[PDB]
Amino acid sequence: PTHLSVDTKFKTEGLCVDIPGIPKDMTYRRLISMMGFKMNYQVNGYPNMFITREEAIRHVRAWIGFDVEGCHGTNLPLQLGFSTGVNLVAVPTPLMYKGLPWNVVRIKIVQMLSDTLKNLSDRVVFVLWAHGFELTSMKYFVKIGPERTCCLCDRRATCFSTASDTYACWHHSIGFDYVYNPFMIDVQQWGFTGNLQSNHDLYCQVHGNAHVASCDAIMTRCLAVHECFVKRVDWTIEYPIIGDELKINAACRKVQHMVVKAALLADKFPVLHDIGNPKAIKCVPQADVEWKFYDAQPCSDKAYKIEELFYSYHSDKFTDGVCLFWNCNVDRYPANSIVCRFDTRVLSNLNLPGCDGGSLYVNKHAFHTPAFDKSAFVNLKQLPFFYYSDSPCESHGIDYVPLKSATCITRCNLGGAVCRHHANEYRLYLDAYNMMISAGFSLWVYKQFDTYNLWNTFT
Ligand SMILES: COc1ccc2[nH]cc(CN(C)C)c2c1
Ligand SMILES: [Zn+2]
Ligand SMILES: [Zn+2]
Ligand SMILES: [Zn+2]
Repeated sequence: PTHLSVDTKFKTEGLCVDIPGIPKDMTYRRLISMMGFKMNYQVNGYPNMFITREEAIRHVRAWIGFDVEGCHGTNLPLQLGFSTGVNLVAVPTPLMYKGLPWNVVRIKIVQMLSDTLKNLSDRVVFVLWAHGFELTSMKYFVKIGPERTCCLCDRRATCFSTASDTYACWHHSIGFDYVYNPFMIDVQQWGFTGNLQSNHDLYCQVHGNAHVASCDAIMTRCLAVHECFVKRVDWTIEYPIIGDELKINAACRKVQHMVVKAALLADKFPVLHDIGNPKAIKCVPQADVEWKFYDAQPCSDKAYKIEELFYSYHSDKFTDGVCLFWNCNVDRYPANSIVCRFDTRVLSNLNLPGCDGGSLYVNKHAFHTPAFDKSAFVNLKQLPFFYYSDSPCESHGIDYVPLKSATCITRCNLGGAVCRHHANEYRLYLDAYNMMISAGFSLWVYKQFDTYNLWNTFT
């Protein structure tokens, strides 16, 4: 059970309005043949054009919703819509382009897919709600054959050039005109009742239907994301490294230790309530405080209601001490909290568009995160940058320039002059802090938090 067999059945009911008379008995093999393609009994790494739900999940970063709406079928012009918000018009002779022949439209499709997927995936997965036109229009922009490598690098081939007879990946396809060996999945095969809008609108209110091909392409990918990442959650799937994944995770650990440690020194809470990751360890292991853990898995649909996390009768008195919500999304945080909430609006290679305002954050694992809402932090304020260190001033073992900063809470800075060791550690921590903030994370803390209370922790 590795790939989707070509001898698997394909439900043709959704295709009979664009293709009337389509036989009820259909296999993927017969479908691909009908689409104008020949697999020629090729055991060269491309066993089927269509892929399984399991394979689609592993290749989520390659997902591009695709829809084709007839404007007027070799006689009539077609509207090609993609989840990128692009709308191209092909002639046979919400960015809306005018009518142009297939030879020029295929060039634009290559450029668009390459600019979208070069820093995301090694392929493309056309996410369909197949009705006919999208499948029968693929022979005009897709070429297939054995698995190949790029003519300028070692990545797999994703494009083909009829001008130079060569193959390229998304990084080196400038001037390329055919999509080489794409993948696709028909969401309609998963067994649904009713049309795309009825199913999409059951879960999402952010994507509307404007009756343009790209709106359907958007609702299609959004629905597929809901079914595989919102209602069904598999955190055992590993995702390859494509960016600053390691620096981001490392920074999150350094920032959490710093924030939680300084908070316990400034206000000296008797007890900390650790609400979140059931696998969690104390982020500040040498703290005087009482560490109480409460298990909560990452919510993928709606943010937890603070009433169901705390009430229904644990210290029970969460009001005593401080609550720590590190990536645990709740509707409204109590006033005595320390919070790290991911901002779903962040633009990055790790963050993919989500369902109902949420985003799919892919860093080692896929986490669909509910929509960012600034009203959840009414009882808190944003946590400002600060660097704290009780460690001794001792350099050990990189060229220096004296550091002058009001946010370097150290004994040397208290004494008037920042030592080389704390200036080195401050600059590194500020880099990790900036890395984390830029990745989309947001820090919030109780209103009474004041870094001025850290200066007397050295006497
Ligand atoms: C710790 O961060 C990551 C992020 C993405 C990753 N993909 C593969 C690995 C390897 N890991 C299992 C050690 C990974 C780690
Ligand atoms: Zn290449
Ligand atoms: Zn949606
Ligand atoms: Zn120092």
